[PDB]
Amino acid sequence: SRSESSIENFLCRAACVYYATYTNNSEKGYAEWVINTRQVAQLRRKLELFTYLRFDLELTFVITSAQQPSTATSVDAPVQTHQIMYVPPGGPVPTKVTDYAWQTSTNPSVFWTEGNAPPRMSIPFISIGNAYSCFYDGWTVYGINTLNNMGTLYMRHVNEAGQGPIKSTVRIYFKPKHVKAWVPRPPRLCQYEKQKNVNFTPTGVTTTRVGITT
Amino acid sequence: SRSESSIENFLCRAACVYYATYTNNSEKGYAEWVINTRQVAQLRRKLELFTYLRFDLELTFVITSAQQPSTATSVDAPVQTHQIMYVPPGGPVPTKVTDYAWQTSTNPSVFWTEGNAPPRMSIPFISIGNAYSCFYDGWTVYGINTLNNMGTLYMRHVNEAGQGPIKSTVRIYFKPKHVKAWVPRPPRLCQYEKQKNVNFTPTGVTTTRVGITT
Amino acid sequence: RVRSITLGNSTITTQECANVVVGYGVWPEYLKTQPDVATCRFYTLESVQWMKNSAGWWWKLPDALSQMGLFGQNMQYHYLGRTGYTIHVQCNASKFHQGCLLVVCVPEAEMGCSNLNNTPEFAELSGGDTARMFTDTQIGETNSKKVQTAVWNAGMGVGVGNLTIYPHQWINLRTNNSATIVMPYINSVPMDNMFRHNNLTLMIIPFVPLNYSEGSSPYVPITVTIAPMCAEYNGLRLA
Amino acid sequence: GLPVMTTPGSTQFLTSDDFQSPSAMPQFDVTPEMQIPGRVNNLMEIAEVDSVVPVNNTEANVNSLKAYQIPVQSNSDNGKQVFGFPLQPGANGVLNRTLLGEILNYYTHWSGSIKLTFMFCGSAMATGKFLLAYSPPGAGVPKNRKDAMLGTHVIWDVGLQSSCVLCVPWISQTHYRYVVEDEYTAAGYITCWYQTNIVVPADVQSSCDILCFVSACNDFSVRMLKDTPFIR
Amino acid sequence: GLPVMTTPGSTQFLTSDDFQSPSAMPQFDVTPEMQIPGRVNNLMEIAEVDSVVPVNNTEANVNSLKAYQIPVQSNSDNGKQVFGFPLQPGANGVLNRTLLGEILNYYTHWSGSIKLTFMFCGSAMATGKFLLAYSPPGAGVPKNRKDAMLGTHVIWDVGLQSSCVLCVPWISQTHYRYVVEDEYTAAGYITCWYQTNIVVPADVQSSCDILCFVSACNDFSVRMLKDTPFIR
Amino acid sequence: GLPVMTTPGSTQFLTSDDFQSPSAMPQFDVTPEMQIPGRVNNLMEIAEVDSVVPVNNT
Repeated sequence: SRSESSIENFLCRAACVYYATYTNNSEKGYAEWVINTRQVAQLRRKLELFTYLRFDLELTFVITSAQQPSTATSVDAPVQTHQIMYVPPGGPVPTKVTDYAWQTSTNPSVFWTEGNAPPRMSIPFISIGNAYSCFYDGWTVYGINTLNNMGTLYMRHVNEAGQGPIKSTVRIYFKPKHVKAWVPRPPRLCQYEKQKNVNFTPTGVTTTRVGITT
Repeated sequence: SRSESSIENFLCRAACVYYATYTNNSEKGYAEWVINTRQVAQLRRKLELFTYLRFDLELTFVITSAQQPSTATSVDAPVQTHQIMYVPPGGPVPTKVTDYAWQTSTNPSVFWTEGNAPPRMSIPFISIGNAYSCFYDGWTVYGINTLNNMGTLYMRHVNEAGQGPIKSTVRIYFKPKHVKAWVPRPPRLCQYEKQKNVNFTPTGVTTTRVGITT
Repeated sequence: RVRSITLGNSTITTQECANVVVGYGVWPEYLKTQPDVATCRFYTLESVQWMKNSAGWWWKLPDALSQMGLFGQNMQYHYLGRTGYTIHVQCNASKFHQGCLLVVCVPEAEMGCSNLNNTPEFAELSGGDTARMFTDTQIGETNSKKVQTAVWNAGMGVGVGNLTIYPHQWINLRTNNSATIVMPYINSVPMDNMFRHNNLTLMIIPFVPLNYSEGSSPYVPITVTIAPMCAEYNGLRLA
Repeated sequence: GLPVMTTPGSTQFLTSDDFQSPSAMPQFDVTPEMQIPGRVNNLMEIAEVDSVVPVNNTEANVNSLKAYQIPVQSNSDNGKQVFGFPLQPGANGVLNRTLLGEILNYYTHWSGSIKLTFMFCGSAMATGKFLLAYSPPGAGVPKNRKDAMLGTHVIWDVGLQSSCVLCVPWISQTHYRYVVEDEYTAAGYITCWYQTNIVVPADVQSSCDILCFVSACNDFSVRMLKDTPFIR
Repeated sequence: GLPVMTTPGSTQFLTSDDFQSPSAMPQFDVTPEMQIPGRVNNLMEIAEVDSVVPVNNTEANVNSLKAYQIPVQSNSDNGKQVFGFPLQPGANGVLNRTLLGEILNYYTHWSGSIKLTFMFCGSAMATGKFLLAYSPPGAGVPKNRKDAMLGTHVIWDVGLQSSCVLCVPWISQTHYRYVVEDEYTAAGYITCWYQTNIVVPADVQSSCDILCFVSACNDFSVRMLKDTPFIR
Repeated sequence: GLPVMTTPGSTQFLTSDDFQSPSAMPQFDVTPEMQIPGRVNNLMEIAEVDSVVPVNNT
């Protein structure tokens, strides 16, 4: 049979889409990522085999920390707790580590402390339209389709800075769930040039041999 | 009865097949092991009692770390997280700690942090053939049978290096599950000489006594 | 009593009450693409001469019949195929001759090389219709691509006395002189390329050396007759 | 509490795991699903769609529509080869970037048969005969019209039919699935020969073109999803 | 959540544990299993296969086929011992590396009976009688044909039969299973004696050879799998 | 996964606990039990046996 070629088995795979770092002594030590499927070329190409898609989101966060240089005679930092806030489309957005947006009750947030299983949250299909669009032949800027907004993710240290700086890096894992696809399209042939548009530089149809006959 | 002499009770035992170390400040600090049953002579001999075998794989990883010398006044490294990636046959393979292969979505990976129960993953029978072959009287090089490829395992530190190096060692535990065997063969008598071939140096049939009569 | 068996345009005679050893209790059968029935003929290879100093002989199966009629023709024609075998081994000896033979068919008889770092070449691994002989001495390591043919290891690094695990028949000259082994198709894949993989290896090893008194024939011929069973190959047409 | 024991792998994150996860937005209520035309349930539906094969790779042609055009013209001597390519859907070059090839290059193992369609795009007054020959794996490519005819072949009369459809057979090492990529392995070829010259009336162009289409015909299947090699 | 309590040994890795594990490749779909001849369900099927016993250890013979050959010839005086070895399947040396011995050396405890088969490989015109004697554990080995005959024995006439089969009895300290390896313990012996000389006609060789075969006969069983001592 | 909560005393080792434990030797198969005379089910059977009293300590 061909169970492995179904849409669910083709797209329901976790993948690292974003990677960022943030320290705890900068006022700007927070990581942000607008949720978009165009960040990774491999995932973008697989999703762009279709025109309209409908799926849920499963996010897994792999957070690790590293001790930064200090002058303290002795450093004995306790276990670190991290906050991962999901801002739904239209929600308030932070600009500093100390900002009201971090305390918005309608911005769901996960508080996770190091040493445990990585945190995981799921976001459903949150578009006012009936499906996401990977291609839009029109204007809102050509081919934007603001109906594809999926929200933003923010990450920061919860603990106050101790006697030494701590730098943390977060790996976001992205997995579409219960995917439905419509209107097949030809696979992308030219290399992706910009994340925002479909612009391309003309390339050959395929690789070339010496002559039509063997 | 003889329940303990069945194929399942004979082969379904965990065993340490591979052992390696990797540090977190080398660019090359990653451990690799091509999955093969010829690494350990005791397991090789037990599997070579038969010609064709079919089994699942259960892998358990015992990872431990040790602090390396440093000059930092104070070292306060947080808990360490490790990545264990399984590369299916034909999948991309890393050459550095920072490599795209580590982020391939089709290469299943386990993220595990120290202090918890050891990580465990299971791989099924992944051969295009109907069974693995412990012996092949033919050419693809004599007696290779590339249909026995079982994939590769890779291991690396996820955390960035802190104020002191950390050296980790990984012990891979190998356990065939739901084993089926065919075509019994004579037990290996000569000592194994090479891991890749069946080459041997002629030895005596058995130990010797003084005379045929007591 | 003598029983005459005719296959195609060839016929041989066997003792009516000869015992046949079925390989693993399974008779050769068809894959549950293209079969061939003109191949179903006895192929009598050249007889070998069992002597006092004989160490043994072996033949790789697909290869032994690579230069025999349509079977070889089918081997070069089709890319893939599968077949069983029926092997007859017969010795012509008098009641004044003594000796014991082991007649065993080994599936996937991968053989080692005299040089530990290399592998044996095709010539040394198989002689086609010609037989390959074991050696009662140990092949030196200097030699680069020859098979380690010491009999007591059977070229596989195992105890030769343990070869009875594989379908076999003993030929004790004082009791019997013929052996019949029926070997089914045994492989990890339903079909395979016959030119790059020898599924079976027939071995004849004298455990008790041939002995006779002066005046008797100083040799005992051994005749091997192989009849492919249920052979079938891949199709060559469109759909 | 109830006594429990944590087994190995309890707090691990396996990227292929399938576990229930908490919803970040419970009580959201999603937009109901509408009926959009063209629902896709399997990539093999895409694999079974005919697509134009760039037979004429000819690097001066890969940056044009001439890559798909197979030239045919009236030649003085007969029996020349029109074209020929190995039947490797996923590695060669002619079938690599077609709809079938793109799907195949997302997997490591594949099975099934290849449907090849040839369309004659000359004038309605042109007549001629073509010999389309299939060489099974292992057998070499034909060197002459006679050798092609002695093997598996179809005589194609453009004067009677504008299209010919061939379904090349699976034929694999009893493996059911075989590797999408390959290494110096028996490939199997398709080739075309001039059985006759192209006969044309006055005021009709003798030089014509042929289009080739490929698609999966029989029970096609894939296994072991992987990364496509065409992205950077 | 539901109240739970973790018992001792919750996060431990016991190498003999039997727990469900996550699959690294879910949705892979494995190649269906085919019917391969020669399926093995128990090692004891291998243990019950007859194999040739190297009775003639005789270090000048262990590197040849003479290790399996028991010499027999016409001797002037009668009543000599042909051969003899202790019945220790797994420790002695003659039964150590046989098919039965190899399986036994993978376990610490074993039970059952030993089937010994002797085949005369002389000429069809040779005649003679052999006394095959079994000494139970504790009892010493016979020193004469008379002492062997007074015990458990079988008179073997090669002129009438070419093979003789003996099934030595279990007989253990009401232990059901006994150690594969042993320490200066009652062993039990099998021995062979010339009842008569080998009678031969003219132009027939008097010197012959005997082959010995061993296998498990009655309800054989093993226990407590271990590492084989034959690997480095 | 299924939501759970660990109560106090979850990872403790109480020497009088009665919990299922993993077997180090699964698939061993033990020697069957035989009928040995003189089976004891309670120490009070020993307590009810007459014994000689050392009255003359001295």
